[PDB]
Amino acid sequence: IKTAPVVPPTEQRDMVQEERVGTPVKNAGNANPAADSDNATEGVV
Amino acid sequence: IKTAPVVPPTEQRDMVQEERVGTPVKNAGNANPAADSDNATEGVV
Amino acid sequence: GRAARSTVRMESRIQSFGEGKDVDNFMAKFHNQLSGVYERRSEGVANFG
Amino acid sequence: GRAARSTVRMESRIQSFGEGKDVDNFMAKFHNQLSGVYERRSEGVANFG
Amino acid sequence: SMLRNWSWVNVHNVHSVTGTSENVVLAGYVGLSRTHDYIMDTRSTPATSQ
Repeated sequence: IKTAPVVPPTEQRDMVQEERVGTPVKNAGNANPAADSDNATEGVV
Repeated sequence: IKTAPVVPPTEQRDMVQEERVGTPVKNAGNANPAADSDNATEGVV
Repeated sequence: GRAARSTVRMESRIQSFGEGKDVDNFMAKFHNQLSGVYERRSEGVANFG
Repeated sequence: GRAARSTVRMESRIQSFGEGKDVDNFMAKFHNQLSGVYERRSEGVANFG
Repeated sequence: SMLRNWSWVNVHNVHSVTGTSENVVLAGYVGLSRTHDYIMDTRSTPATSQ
């Protein structure tokens, strides 16, 4: 048995951190966001 | 997950502070406190 | 390397985390533990802590 | 500025807040955190703390 | 060039755009509340997104 001094549970707080490597684009779920333009065969106002 | 040392909840106290920029006048809710005098056409003793 | 045309860079960027912490308590833990290595109560140890 | 007739002043006035506090505990937090900047256990840091 | 900018006028015909004067003595920002909140990590940054 080894009794060791630890940090009291009430003087620390677990905080969830979300780590990201880059900011997702506007049309993140779209494989081809350029197909709204390539399929505008009548024009756009 | 990031465990960080925080301040224990029992060793600090939230205290409400009321910040004012100036002391309100005696007749604060009165737009014209001078109409009690301007309408004393008989006099005041 | 005449047709490479591709570049790679790395951002060592940081944020600020948590609210209601105590920085003096961690700073005490940091500069007390690394005392046989870097002198405590130093300007550099206080900054990094 | 010949017809201004208007003046503006600002009062940097303070109060005393709270009861039952501990000033030595905050003063420890203040002068420990700003230790890589201003030297702790100084007369100025103790006053402002 | 200063007579041409009506510096000759009766200064009693110049009216403030409110028609009133003013003597302001307001209790102002000292900064003790904000520095206190920074050390306690309660509200470290007070500038809002707006």
